[PDB]
Amino acid sequence: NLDSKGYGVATPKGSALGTPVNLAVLKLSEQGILDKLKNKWWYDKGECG
Amino acid sequence: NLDSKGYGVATPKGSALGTPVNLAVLKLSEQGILDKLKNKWWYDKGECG
Amino acid sequence: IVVTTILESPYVMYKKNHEQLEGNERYEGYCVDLAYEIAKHVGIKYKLSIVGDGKYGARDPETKIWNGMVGELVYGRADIAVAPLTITLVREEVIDFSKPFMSLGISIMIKKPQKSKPGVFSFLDPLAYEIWMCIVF
Amino acid sequence: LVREEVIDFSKPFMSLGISIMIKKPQKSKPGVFSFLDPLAYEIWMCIVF
Amino acid sequence: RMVSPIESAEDLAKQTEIAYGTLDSGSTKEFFRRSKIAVYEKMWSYMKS
Amino acid sequence: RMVSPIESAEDLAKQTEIAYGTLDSGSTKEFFRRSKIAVYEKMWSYMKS
Repeated sequence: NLDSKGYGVATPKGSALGTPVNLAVLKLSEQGILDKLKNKWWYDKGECG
Repeated sequence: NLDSKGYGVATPKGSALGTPVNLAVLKLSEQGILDKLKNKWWYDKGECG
Repeated sequence: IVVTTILESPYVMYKKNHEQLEGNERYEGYCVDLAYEIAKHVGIKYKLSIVGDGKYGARDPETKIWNGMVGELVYGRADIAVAPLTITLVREEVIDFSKPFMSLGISIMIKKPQKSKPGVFSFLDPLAYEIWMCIVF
Repeated sequence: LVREEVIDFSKPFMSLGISIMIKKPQKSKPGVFSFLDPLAYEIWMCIVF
Repeated sequence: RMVSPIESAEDLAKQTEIAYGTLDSGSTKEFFRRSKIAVYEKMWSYMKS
Repeated sequence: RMVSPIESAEDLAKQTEIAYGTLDSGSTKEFFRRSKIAVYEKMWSYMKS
């Protein structure tokens, strides 16, 4: 990659769901769920093999 | 890579420097300063050719 | 809880029979699953929404009005946006972003290399040109 | 996740992951008389005999 | 001399030039639907799609 | 064995036979326009002209 960017889960400023959503994302990242979803939706359903 | 992680600038909870530091890091990222520093300290000073 | 999103494969997709389906059952994709998991972890009831104008979000230089998902979040029309919304300084100044659930960057796409039609003098290819020259010498 | 519960992290200023390091494969420099390699030394000697 | 025929479910899952399927509304279909193994999950995704 | 002619951005910059581009208006174009790195500066020079 020529640069580094990231996708986030946006929330309105000051909302109470900000911290819970951030921690949920971190949990899913550490549990390998995000990698599992990536593999499922990019390669398991890929038509090239 | 077998997983995806990131390095971040830490701060005490509730500190006044949190948002300024976050915005500063984002601005550096968008200006290419972080990539410039990494290239400087990894490859410009690289003993290998 | 309203979960604004943008229809963009594989993040959000319409099921083969979405006409007969209603509610969250209509959609599928990476971000549908991500929203499901996030709701499970946070323990909330959520409804998926597709932003009307189908834009990630930007500030109008004239009216200074945010559009897209960022506009929905800014003006209280949505509670959360589970979508491939890049973390940027301008957006981060008006909303809160979680840590990157996906890391990406600029990359190069090229057509897959394919066997090329043999050259006219490809019969000389087994040996290097220097070998042929030295053979003549 | 454990750290994020006690301190505030800015956005990642550098992404990384788990990767594999291996000794770089030594470049192959053919010997001057490597054209004899297909047959064993004893074969050449017995051919001369 | 290097040709190797299909010899497992992994070979079927990896390739794409040979289609595969199973009796509709049977025990095998349920097995593939409920499976949590990576190769069987991939096979289920392929057959469903 | 099939070898791709390109394996990095430096290879794109050096060569001239293979053209390259981006969207007419997007984040990639702005990144290249604002890039102060030599390689990406040269790539932007090529693309704009």
